[PDB]
Amino acid sequence: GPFSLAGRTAVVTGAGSGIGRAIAHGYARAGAHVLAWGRTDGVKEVADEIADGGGSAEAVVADLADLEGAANVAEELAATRRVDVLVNNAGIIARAPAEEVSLGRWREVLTVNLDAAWVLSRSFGTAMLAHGSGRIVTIASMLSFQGGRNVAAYAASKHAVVGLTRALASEWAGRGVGVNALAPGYVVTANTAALRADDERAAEITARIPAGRWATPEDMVGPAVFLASDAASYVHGQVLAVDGGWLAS
Amino acid sequence: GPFSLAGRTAVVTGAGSGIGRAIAHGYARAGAHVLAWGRTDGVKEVADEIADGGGSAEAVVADLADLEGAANVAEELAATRRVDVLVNNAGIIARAPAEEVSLGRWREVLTVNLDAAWVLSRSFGTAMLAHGSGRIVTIASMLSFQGGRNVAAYAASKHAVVGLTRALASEWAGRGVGVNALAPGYVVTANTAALRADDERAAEITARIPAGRWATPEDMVGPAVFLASDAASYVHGQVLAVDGGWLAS
Amino acid sequence: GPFSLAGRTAVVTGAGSGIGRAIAHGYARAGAHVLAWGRTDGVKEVADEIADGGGSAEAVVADLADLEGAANVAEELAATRRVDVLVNNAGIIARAPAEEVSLGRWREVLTVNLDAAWVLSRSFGTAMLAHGSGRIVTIASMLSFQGGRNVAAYAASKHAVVGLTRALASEWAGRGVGVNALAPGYVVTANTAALRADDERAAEITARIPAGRWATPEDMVGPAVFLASDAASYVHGQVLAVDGGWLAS
Amino acid sequence: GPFSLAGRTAVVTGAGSGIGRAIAHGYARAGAHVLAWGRTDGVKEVADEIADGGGSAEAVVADLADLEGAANVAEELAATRRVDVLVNNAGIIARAPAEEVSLGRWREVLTVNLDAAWVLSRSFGTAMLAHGSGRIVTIASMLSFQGGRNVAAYAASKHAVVGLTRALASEWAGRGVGVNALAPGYVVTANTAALRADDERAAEITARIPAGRWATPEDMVGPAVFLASDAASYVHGQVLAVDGGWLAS
Ligand SMILES: NC(=O)c1ccc[n+]([C@@H]2O[C@H](COP(=O)([O-])OP(=O)(O)OC[C@H]3O[C@@H](n4cnc5c(N)ncnc54)[C@H](OP(=O)(O)O)[C@@H]3O)[C@@H](O)[C@H]2O)c1
Ligand SMILES: NC(=O)c1ccc[n+]([C@@H]2O[C@H](COP(=O)([O-])OP(=O)(O)OC[C@H]3O[C@@H](n4cnc5c(N)ncnc54)[C@H](OP(=O)(O)O)[C@@H]3O)[C@@H](O)[C@H]2O)c1
Ligand SMILES: NC(=O)c1ccc[n+]([C@@H]2O[C@H](COP(=O)([O-])OP(=O)(O)OC[C@H]3O[C@@H](n4cnc5c(N)ncnc54)[C@H](OP(=O)(O)O)[C@@H]3O)[C@@H](O)[C@H]2O)c1
Ligand SMILES: NC(=O)c1ccc[n+]([C@@H]2O[C@H](COP(=O)([O-])OP(=O)(O)OC[C@H]3O[C@@H](n4cnc5c(N)ncnc54)[C@H](OP(=O)(O)O)[C@@H]3O)[C@@H](O)[C@H]2O)c1
Repeated sequence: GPFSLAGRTAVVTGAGSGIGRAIAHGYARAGAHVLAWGRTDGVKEVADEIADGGGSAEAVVADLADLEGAANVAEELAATRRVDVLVNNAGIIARAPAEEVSLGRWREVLTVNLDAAWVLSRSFGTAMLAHGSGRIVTIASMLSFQGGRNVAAYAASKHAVVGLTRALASEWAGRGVGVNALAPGYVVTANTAALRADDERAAEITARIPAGRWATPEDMVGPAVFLASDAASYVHGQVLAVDGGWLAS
Repeated sequence: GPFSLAGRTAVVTGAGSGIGRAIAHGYARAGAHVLAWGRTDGVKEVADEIADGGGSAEAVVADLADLEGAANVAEELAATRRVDVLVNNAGIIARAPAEEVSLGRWREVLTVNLDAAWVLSRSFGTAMLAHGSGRIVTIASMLSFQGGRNVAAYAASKHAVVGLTRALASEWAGRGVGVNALAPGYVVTANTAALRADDERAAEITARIPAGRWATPEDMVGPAVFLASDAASYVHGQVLAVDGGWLAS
Repeated sequence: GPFSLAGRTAVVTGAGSGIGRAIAHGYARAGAHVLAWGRTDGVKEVADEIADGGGSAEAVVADLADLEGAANVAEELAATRRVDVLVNNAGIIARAPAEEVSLGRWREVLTVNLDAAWVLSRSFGTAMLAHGSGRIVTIASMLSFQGGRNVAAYAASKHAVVGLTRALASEWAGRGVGVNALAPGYVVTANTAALRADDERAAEITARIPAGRWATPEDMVGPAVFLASDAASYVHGQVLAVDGGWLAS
Repeated sequence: GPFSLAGRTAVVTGAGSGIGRAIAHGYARAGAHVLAWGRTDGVKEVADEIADGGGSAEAVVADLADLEGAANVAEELAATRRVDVLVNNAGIIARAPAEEVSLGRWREVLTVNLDAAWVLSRSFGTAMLAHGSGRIVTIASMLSFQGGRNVAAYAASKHAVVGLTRALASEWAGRGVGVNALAPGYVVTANTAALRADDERAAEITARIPAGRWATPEDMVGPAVFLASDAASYVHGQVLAVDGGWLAS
């Protein structure tokens, strides 16, 4: 089908839990061979889950905070395999008023959210250019469009990956590489645990989401498959928000 | 299926040619019963094509420039059927320097591009609210985001339908009606024949499109099906550009 | 100075009260001769206020709901005077759930908010093109970017004037006519009386505005003068939001 | 005066040439005491120009590529003065296809364009919060909104500073610190010399600019003064494009 990922090989970062894990499973169900990339061996679980369900997968363990090491691993893979799809999902958020953010903490967020996404995009994207086709989907955020509260480095980094998306689409679309972003709204995962623990804040958020409910990681799967599939072949340099109407509120 | 329209009934306006015709066909292939709505009997041919192609379709003939008439037809269809999906595709464009635009010509563009989309959205949308479920997809444009040249009324109308998309999503998402837009880039259709008449203007446009080619109507089908399907159930109030990277250039 | 409007003649619509009245006064203080355009004779008051303060002004009474009449008046003026600046401020908002909006009420909002702005822009803009310079500033809205609640026609119309702004800037910037928009956030005026009367809604809004306070009409003056002045001579087709940070929240 | 900077102290980075130099001068003319911050002693010349031009200015020499050093300098200046305005203008650009971009070159761009703006904003901003008042204006770019060509790191960095602008505005507006950005279009400066080296590339750009001309650094001054003045006191979290209509084309 036009929505099929049969015959593709997809790398999905931060595949150990949350949105990444759901996308890894979803891609496998869609027919892709999945490289689940994670920071710890716990991603081997996911690879096993996929296998035990009839799917095709394997684990990659490499800490994206280590850019040099990440680049080595990605280049190895890009050369060793025909990777058709990259999903830049790994990300971290640090909540603290701007005045209190140390340079170290600012850089830590930017390293994983932006720099690593760049390193992987460059590595796998360069091989995609050589094969005449590929897709790269980066997980963005509501904070790719808005400032939020107490997450300045996060907001900067999430705006940044949208710039990276547009730049790479501009340069690479004509050579068969489709680069886009998927911006989740408010999703029930570990990254929002502290947020949801604040009853008042969580109620404020919920009241504002037009759909009236937070997302599950599964809500991100349909759109992630779409963006990696033939069905999105003329879609380039876009950010598709999956946010229950948040950006319209 | 996550991307299936099996069991749905869809109304597609401007279904007689170009983008609407392609969407009508694609929706039928995805399992929808299609009500092909057009201004002339030409749309009966489309329903017939879909028919002996193995699909399910009927034709609706009604001039969207007649809003009172359009409302009557939409309301009756909404009351005698269960219409799950509406695609607002009918649109016209008038090219002329803004200084030369008569009020009548301004009005003619807004009536079809904006007012008619409103009347149909209100009519089918009201019934969707009662059924607890539905999707509305409006065909926007690059000129929903930029000014272009010699198309002031068109740009105004295409920004306006994005505003409408956002307003209805904000109001209706929480009641199960998913309202979104699809913004085509430059597409080979009767609507751009006058534009492409000038080979130099055409090539100038192509040079600017990152993908290096104009779209065909078929390029709009995958995204149109996605936005009407279960895979997009948390997508609300969004404008998905299908534009070969234009907006990123 | 670069921020001076000395020697200019400015038309300001909806100048009888609120944002328009404050802009009329502000422009006069900046040195412009002001044509205060209103729906009723109450705008003669404003013209008198300006005069009694040492400024230069006069009243224009013409109901913008009457497009034909508006066009006659604007064309008369455009030919009779050297109008350097037009501020399209007149506007109406009608709050009601979308399902309940009649076609008549939809059209009423679009007529004043969009059609009239177009008629005046075309009339005065055409004369500006002939004189080799001019500015047009249209009052937009937060609902030029977002859907809001219970104001679908308003949102459509306010998105639309942003399209009109971009289109006219695209066509006319090179011939000396600077066309831009000013998008107010939440302002204490008659148009928000019903909103502010709802204690809970008003508190919701206030909590969301980062600056922590609603705007006064006076908050719009500095930006309106800026956009009409030599200081903004390379600013074209932009929407400057004056919103206390609303769009960043 | 609504547009006066009389009695203010302003720090302008990259003040040695181009846009920064022009802003330094314009701020001085508007009555500000200017701290012209540059990487080399060249900026002492600027302070001297301002001086015998009748203005008030000092020079600060500090390489923004050295973030630990930049932080020390900014913190000391913030503690020993009352700095009312910060203009983050220092920026660099590196042109090269993304496939050819080394991690070091990527980092060099982000360090100056993003990280340094962060360090200074945090340093001066913290003191502004304590004084209950301040303005921060960051120089963004067209590539804060589009991908451009052969400038992936630059586009990422310029989107990022918009994210930062929005985050700080969201957090700080309610405490009297107005944080905004100014996005120049194509400007005749050393930063675009390599671009303009090719007369055909230059003319191609000009053809696309609605205003029909590239900007000069002086085109940025009026908007820069506006954003730092009382006239913009309700403007928060905004990016004002000064681009001859580029973004509308
Ligand atoms: N949840 C939301 O509402 C929301 C909204 C907007 C955007 N997003 C984005 O969506 C993405 C998915 O995250 P999530 O929501 O699903 O939260 P999550 O599952 O709880 O955590 C995200 C994943 O990133 C991984 N990761 C972090 N640093 C890594 C590193 N240096 N190397 C390799 N992997 C690393 C985590 O693995 P480890 O735990 O082992 O470190 C984890 O698997 C993130 O980029 C996030 O920013 C989420
Ligand atoms: N082509 C592009 O590059 C582009 C870009 C952005 C958006 N769009 C939009 O895509 C949509 C489809 O246009 P198209 O490109 O596919 O060209 P098209 O082949 O001419 O499609 C437009 C259709 O609208 C129908 N229509 C016009 N007025 C009508 C009315 N009063 N009542 C009922 N139907 C009416 C036309 O039917 P009749 O032939 O009988 O009049 C025609 O079938 C439009 O909204 C258009 O604005 C196109
Ligand atoms: N207040 C906000 O928060 C906000 C936010 C976004 C945008 N805006 C826009 O800012 C603009 C200013 O309005 P406002 O806030 O200052 O409210 P307002 O002063 O209470 O009312 C606006 C003005 O529009 C005039 N007007 C309406 N219809 C007219 C017509 N057919 N012909 C001539 N004049 C007409 C009104 O005059 P009459 O009363 O005599 O009819 C009135 O003077 C509006 O376009 C509004 O949409 C306001
Ligand atoms: N020109 C355009 O079309 C355009 C468009 C959008 C944005 N911008 C932005 O406008 C700003 C100004 O650039 P410009 O156009 O005026 O060209 P410019 O004349 O080269 O200005 C850039 C300045 O940044 C300074 N700088 C670079 N690295 C520095 C460092 N590590 N520490 C301290 N200062 C440093 C440079 O000083 P040195 O000479 O000593 O290195 C230079 O004076 C930049 O942010 C730029 O990205 C320009």
